[PDB]
Amino acid sequence: GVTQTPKFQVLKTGQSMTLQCAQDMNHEYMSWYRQDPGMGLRLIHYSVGAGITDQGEVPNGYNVSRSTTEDFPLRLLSAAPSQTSVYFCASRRRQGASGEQYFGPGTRLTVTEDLKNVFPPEVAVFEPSEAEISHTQKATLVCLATGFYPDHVELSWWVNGKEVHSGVSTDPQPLKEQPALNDSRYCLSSRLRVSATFWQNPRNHFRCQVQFYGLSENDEWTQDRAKPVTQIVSAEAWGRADCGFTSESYQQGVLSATILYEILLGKATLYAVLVSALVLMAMVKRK
Amino acid sequence: FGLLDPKLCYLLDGILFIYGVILTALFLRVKF
Amino acid sequence: QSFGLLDPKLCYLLDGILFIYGVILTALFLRVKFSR
Amino acid sequence: QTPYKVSISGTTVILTCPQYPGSEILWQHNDKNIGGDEDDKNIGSDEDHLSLKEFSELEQSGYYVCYPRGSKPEDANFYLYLRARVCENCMEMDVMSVATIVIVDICITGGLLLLVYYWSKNRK
Amino acid sequence: QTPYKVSISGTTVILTCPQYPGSEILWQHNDKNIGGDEDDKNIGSDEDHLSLKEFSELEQSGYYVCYPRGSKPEDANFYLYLRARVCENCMEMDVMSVATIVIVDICITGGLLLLVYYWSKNR
Amino acid sequence: FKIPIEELEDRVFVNCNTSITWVEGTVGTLLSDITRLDLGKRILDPRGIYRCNGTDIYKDKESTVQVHYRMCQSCVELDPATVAGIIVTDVIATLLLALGVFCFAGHE
Amino acid sequence: SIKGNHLVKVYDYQEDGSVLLTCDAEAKNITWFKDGKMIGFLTEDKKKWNLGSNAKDPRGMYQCKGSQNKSKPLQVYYRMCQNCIELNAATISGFLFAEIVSIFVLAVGVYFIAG
Amino acid sequence: VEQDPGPLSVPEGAIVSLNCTYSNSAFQYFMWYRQYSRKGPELLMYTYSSGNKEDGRFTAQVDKSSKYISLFIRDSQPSDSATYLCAMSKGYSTLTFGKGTMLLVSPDIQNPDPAVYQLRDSKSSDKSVCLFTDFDSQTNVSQSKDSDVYITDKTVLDMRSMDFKSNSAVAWSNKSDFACANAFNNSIIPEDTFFPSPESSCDVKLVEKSFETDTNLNFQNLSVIGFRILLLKVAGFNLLMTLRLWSS
Repeated sequence: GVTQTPKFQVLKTGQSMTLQCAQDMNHEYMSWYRQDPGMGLRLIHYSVGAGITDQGEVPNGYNVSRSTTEDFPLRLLSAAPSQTSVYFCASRRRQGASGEQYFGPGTRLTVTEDLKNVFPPEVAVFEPSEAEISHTQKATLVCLATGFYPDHVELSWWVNGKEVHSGVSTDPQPLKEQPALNDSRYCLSSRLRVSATFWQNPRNHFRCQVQFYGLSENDEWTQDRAKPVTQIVSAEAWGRADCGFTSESYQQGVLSATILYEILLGKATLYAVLVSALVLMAMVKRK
Repeated sequence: FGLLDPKLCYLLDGILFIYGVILTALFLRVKF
Repeated sequence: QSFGLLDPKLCYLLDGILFIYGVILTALFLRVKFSR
Repeated sequence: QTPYKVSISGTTVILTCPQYPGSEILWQHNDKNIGGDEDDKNIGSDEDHLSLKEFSELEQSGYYVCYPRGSKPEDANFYLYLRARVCENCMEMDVMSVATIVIVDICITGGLLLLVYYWSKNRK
Repeated sequence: QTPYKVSISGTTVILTCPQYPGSEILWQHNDKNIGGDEDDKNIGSDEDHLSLKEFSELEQSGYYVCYPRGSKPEDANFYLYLRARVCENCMEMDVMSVATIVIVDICITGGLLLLVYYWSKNR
Repeated sequence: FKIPIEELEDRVFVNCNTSITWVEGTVGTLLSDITRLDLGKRILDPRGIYRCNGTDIYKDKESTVQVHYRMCQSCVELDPATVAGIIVTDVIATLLLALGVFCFAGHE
Repeated sequence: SIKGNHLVKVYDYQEDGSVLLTCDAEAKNITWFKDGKMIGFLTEDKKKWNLGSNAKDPRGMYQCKGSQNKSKPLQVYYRMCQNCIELNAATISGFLFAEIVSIFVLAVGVYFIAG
Repeated sequence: VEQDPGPLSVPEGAIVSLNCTYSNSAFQYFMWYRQYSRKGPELLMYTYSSGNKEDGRFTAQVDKSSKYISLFIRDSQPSDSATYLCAMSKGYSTLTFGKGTMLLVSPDIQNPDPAVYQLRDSKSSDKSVCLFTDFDSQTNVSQSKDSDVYITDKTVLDMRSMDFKSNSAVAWSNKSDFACANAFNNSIIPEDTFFPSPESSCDVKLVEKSFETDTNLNFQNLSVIGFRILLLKVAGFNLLMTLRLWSS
């Protein structure tokens, strides 16, 4: 199909960025669309041949280059705060004979005026309450990833080391903490609803992975806190039945049983040794 | 039937071993 | 609900063994009480 | 080379990085520098020790690495994957510690039964 | 319908495909041919047996299928979904068998002690 | 034609595009919609042979899956040395009771 | 962290207590080393080397080899109790009660033998 | 060139009708893209003549005389809530995309039980959430009055196992005097809205439904049974030897 690289990208104002498209179905000509909330898809450049590049609707500040016939990379020589958009690659075979296109998976950019604004997501996993497990008999874990910037998370639920795609709702658009301001901070939530005879095991393990995409190692940082690189922040929880007879009280019950019965077995064997010694001494002293 | 089962098993072990010792004491106080 | 090889039937088998032994000795004690 | 010493006392884990003598030690947990003087005061650091107080199986498990002061942790030669439960006032059950408990109880009760035995023979 | 034979002994899973007469049989797992490379001692192929030695719950589970040589492999329509645990030196032991073991132990003790009773009565 | 045996949270759901015909084994629960058959939990070892038709594709072929689990939890790890230890200590205890009845009946 | 030759990762949390290891290299025949010696010879379809359950507390050095040199080690460690016993008032009271009733039964027995 | 924006809301299992106006030009082909949230626009239908065409459960119609094109959907699942874009151009190049239309298919829930549950904070951060759920699937959940109380919009989580589509919204805050009775005050609230008592319920027979068993517990229980057999046999030996030493 059509691939493009990177997925997410952060960069300071006034900084170049080369973002690559690739197409192995051997269609001829590609285009770069950008998308903003409120204006729809807008064309930037399109390259009808191996080298024949033409401008689109908004070519203002976009160097393209067409050298091969499977790659058409876009370049941003200088950056602007009005560059925050979602970019897309296109793919067409031959000049309106087959009018279909095939869009790539999306490429995001946010451009800050200063790199003291990036933060890692603070992730918390809120366990359900017994009101649900009595009333509806279903439990809803809620993950909150608060405080990150920019909107570059990919939240995912892992149950016993494997993901779940069944019972997970996630907000498509994050909020802002201050919606009136410009350099705000985002907050994303998620709900895992689970049948409440699965939460009551102390053996199941639920965790909320958040794949933050941010700075890289090749970028300077002179600020006191840790440098917020591309990372994974997650919080875990065992399942917990609070009141009842789970398989940990039973573990300690059987361990105390093994202690008491090894002790009692030692008692009875020593009393057997004592009475056998008394019987042997009495049989010596009768014969 | 499944409230806190091992404690019930072992307390029933307890007050039947005590009654076994009391039965042996009855044999020791009746037979001789 | 999955106990497997974990049931209270097994500890209650052993306690039933102690109960049957106690029943036998109490019955023979009461037959001694009948005997004199 | 030389393994990390994970000394667990009660609900307090003391990690010990045996290498790098004399130099100063920094600790990464899951690529996140801890051991410094942050607001978290349940975690202390020493010349070569890491003292984690009130260990939590979910939070404080995972990878660990000691590395010398001012070097790169990806050039360190040794990683640790700690996953440890802790338990307040919880004495474990070794193969031989329980046998020592049994033999101590055997000796105590044998002494008591010998005292009662010679007491009864003196009443005999 | 005649089911597949699954025989699980320790860490050895033996599968047997009954429905074909055979003499040329092939086994496929998760769209991959398995057995028949003259390597992989753990994976043995027989007349109609498949011997998965050191079976692994996480990596060997899924859809097994027998098919004769000549048949294309996506034409077969009887699939096994196998998932199994493989604790080594670890055997299946249900509760009623343990109850009979304890009662048979009691019967052997009572029988031997009554033998001692009668062979001391004879003195 | 793979009948999709999906494994949810701790259950097993046979999915099909049409109604699942039970043949033998665990009966299970037809869900609130048809074309989905719950088989209970996984640790309670659901086994059986199930058969369904195929619509939208496959030209109305009918196929059969055999669901077989061995979630080994009525199982016990045992060394041969530990089995020998249990048997030998049982034999020693029975011989102690034999000598006990012997020495008690000889000197009543 | 697959550069810097830290090629061994652990995939621990699982349905049972099975600890698994993974190595990132040219996957034809991964050769798994514990402590210096050799323990494993892995081909496709296998990817993950096992260590058994985490009740047995699998510890020690681990490393892998692909077609390149050996990886850096990994000290896998576990204190996953499955024997730890909390000292409640109930367990201590039960231990002391069983001890007292045992020594009283044995005391009456010894006192009636050597009476 | 002119597509009607704004999220339209259709109940589950209902024919949805969308249309794009393009008056006027002479366009060859007409085609419909579907874009989910945070993905790329995926193609659905591609026609070239004036009239009707059907693929799957979708229907693309072209009206060159009426000068608008239309998309019809039957059996509208809740899993088709997406932004629909329409595209046409001339014979050569330069596709023209509309602004796209948000389609929200709220479900039919068939057994509503609206309630506001306090959830239990997990000792890491200072927040505390009040999950409000099941809604009658027609409850407009507005935003908040404060700047410390947050509200998410209603989302439809889709349990595949129990087969139970549910609605949810989560309100978290960093402040005192944030109780769940005073949390969703801004939005309209239906009846019977089960605000729970702070005293717990504690169904014990429902905790027993979740009890697994490892191999370690099986073998330790069998070791306990073996020690009970050995206690019975050695105590039988002890009582026989005491009756022997008291009989003589």
